[PDB]
Amino acid sequence: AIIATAFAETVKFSGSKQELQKRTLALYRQFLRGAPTFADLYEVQFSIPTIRTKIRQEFERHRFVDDLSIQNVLYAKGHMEYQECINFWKQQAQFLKYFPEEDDIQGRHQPSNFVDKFLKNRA
Amino acid sequence: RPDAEKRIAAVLESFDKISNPAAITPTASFAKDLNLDSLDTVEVVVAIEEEFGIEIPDKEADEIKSVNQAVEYILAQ
Amino acid sequence: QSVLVQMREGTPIGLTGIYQHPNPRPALIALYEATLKELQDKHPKDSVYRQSIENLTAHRKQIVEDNEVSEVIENKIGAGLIEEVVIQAHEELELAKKMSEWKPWEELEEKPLEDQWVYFN
Amino acid sequence: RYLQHVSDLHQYAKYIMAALPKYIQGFSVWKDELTLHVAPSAVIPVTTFLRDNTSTQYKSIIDITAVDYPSRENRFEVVYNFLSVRHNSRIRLKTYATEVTPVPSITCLYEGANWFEREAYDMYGVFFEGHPDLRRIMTDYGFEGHPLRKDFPLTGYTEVRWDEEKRRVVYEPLELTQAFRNFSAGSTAWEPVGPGRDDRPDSFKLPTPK
Amino acid sequence: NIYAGGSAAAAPPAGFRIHRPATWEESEEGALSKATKYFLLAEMFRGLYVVLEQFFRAPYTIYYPFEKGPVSPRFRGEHALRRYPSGEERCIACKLCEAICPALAITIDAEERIDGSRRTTKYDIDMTKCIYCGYCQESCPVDAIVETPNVEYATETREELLYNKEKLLANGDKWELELQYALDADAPYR
Ligand code: SF4
Ligand code: SF4
Repeated sequence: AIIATAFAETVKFSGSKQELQKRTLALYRQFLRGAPTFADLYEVQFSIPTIRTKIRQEFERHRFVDDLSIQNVLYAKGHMEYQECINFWKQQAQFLKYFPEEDDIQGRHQPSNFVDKFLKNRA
Repeated sequence: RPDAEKRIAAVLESFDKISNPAAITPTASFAKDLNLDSLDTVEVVVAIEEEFGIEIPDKEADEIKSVNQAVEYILAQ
Repeated sequence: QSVLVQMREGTPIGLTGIYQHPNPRPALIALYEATLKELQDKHPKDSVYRQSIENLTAHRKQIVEDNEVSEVIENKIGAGLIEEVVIQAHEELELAKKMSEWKPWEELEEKPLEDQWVYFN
Repeated sequence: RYLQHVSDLHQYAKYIMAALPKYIQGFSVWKDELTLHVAPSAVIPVTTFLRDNTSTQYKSIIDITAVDYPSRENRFEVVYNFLSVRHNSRIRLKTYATEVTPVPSITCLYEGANWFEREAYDMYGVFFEGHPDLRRIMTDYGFEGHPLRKDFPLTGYTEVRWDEEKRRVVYEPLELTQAFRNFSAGSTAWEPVGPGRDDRPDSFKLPTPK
Repeated sequence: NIYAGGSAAAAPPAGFRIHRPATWEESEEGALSKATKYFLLAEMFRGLYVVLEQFFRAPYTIYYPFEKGPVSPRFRGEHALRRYPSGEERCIACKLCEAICPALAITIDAEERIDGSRRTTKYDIDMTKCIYCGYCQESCPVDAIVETPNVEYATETREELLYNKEKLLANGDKWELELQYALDADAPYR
């Protein structure tokens, strides 16, 4: 395989943290710009701002990561996920892995205190 | 180009983490004057370019830090 | 001067993609002289690498320089066809040019840990 | 023949180490199989030497993979397999790579190799720096985890079923109707094989004094 | 001799240089003779004639619901728990067929009675996941489970497809004489 696929980039490992910060910056710009495509493409029920606030809160999850090479693998995994999402490779049931809390409320009795955990012995 | 900063203020007003919608001056810094993050900066710039239909490269997206630079950039079309 | 090492158009021989090379012996001996010149200039005379490739291309060049016809030297070399021999001489030449900058004759730079090449014993 | 031939293979590999002392850490032979023990920053020059020398022209990547031993600090070992179709010979090349650090990719040299490299990527999470189209292959697209890895269980984490409500398949944590019962617990408590003899030729083991 | 190095006795063979492809003028047939094959489709009618030869011979086809194809005695189909002559269950709860199964279909519960003999309270094969390797027949020392050569047992639910002890003892009841015949004919080669 000589030529690559469409949105791919050669996986290459930066030696500094600021260059990685620039790359994750451009990456969030790519997700956020392609967010109107995903609602048309995967036929979701909901609004484009919920896609955008999810992309934001999935980069909130790894804001305080110190180690450089763990940021490096995290960037490579994020670019692979962008690559799958911007094409039609993922389907609409694996795109909705990302939104389990939105689609339906499962029922009563979400346990909060120790008693509600304990009546069904920590579920 | 009149009525542009009113449109940019209308876009920038619809967000959160801004406890003063009246603090949008035409020389407002995103990080300093409005208390925005890095992700907030590249959220507001994408929401700015979404309003028009234009598209921006990386070297012209990474440099925008204030709304003065957005109103300086606006006349590319 | 330049040299051509593989015709990709001409009359066919048994290997496809490889066609018959016009005048393979001058190409061959000039490519050899490039190998000898490079490894004499750039590799230091202790190292095993330049010693065997010097002896190698010397004994290989002797067969080419001292016999004339096609089929008898491609039996006396014992490797493949003369087009293919020109290609692998081109290839060992490019190798010998990469080795002057990759510098293999040093000591090893990355020592293994003591508990690493231990499988099940 | 075969005793002579394995003693010849020993000497060939002794030569291969002496030609490149900066890059080759070890070599081991076991029954007409040759393994070259190479650092991870040492992959590309050794593979060019294996492609390019006339004594050593392997030309053709067959199969590459990783293997994890979690009991070592550098977890995965990445093993390469080559075939000189001229000299009718096989050779093997082992490096190492932790979960987080890379190994560089030989897809600049070997054109078949890239598909193998992303296979071993998905099964093991081992990185190939310098590789176009590094992403998953032969697993699920939204699959979280690396399967051929010792912390990953047998049946995995998730399972698939059709929810009627959402009118789509949903992904759920694992519930079995019959639990997996490994019978590895119940192996032998005596040592099953001895140490065994050696096939080292007399020329390549260290002399006793006097 | 000594070879060049980088080089062995596996030279190219005598004649591996293949000749130049012959031109139009070093051809044995005329252009008119070649054009008769070109325009009149000489080898098209040959392959037409082959399929017409196949039209006039007697076909290979067989009626399924009234004839079954040729089978071996060592063939494997649905399971059966055998019995002894003079009526005895023959599965001694020895637990080998459960330990060998490459898909873990067997599930056995074993309990011992006052008599001192050993049997199974619950025998079970999941036939959604039995794979028909016949190792379970090969492992049992007393020859208590076999593979009857029946294949015509397709069901409509999965709960029918979970074979308990009673269904497999019924299968050992019905298939017995052909089962014993197949095992006796197999028995020299085992
Ligand atoms: S035939 Fe194979 S899979 Fe089926 S019960 Fe016997 S050993 Fe198990
Ligand atoms: S069928 Fe054979 S292996 Fe299975 S419980 Fe009975 S005697 Fe043991």
